[PDB]
Amino acid sequence: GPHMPTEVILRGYRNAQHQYAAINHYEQIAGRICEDYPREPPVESRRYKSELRDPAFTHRRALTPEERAKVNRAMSGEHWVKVTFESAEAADKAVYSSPQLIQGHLVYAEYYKGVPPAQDEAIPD
Repeated sequence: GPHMPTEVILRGYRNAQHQYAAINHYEQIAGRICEDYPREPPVESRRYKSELRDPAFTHRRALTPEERAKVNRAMSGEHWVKVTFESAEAADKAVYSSPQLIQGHLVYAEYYKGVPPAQDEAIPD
């Protein structure tokens, strides 16, 4: 069925330096995450961050209007991040798979319900 971008909270990782691992792992197991967050550890620099979208400056995937609207609703804390899966099916896989063990922490995936998590906290396994 037609892809409808679907927002999910990923939460419980050790600290903000572990956000990349939550995103990489859940993207790999569930499907594309539309945000341009890092998927590599911040142990050393890898890539320049740019918010340009002009194709004279980037040939990275152009977001659809529906994807862009949700990606622009950026939300995160120290131990959580809101992501936009490209489809409802991907979001459902993430939620079914939750929690996942990521660098010694249980990282939960929950549908976004209009509010941030009440607690911004790590969940050591």
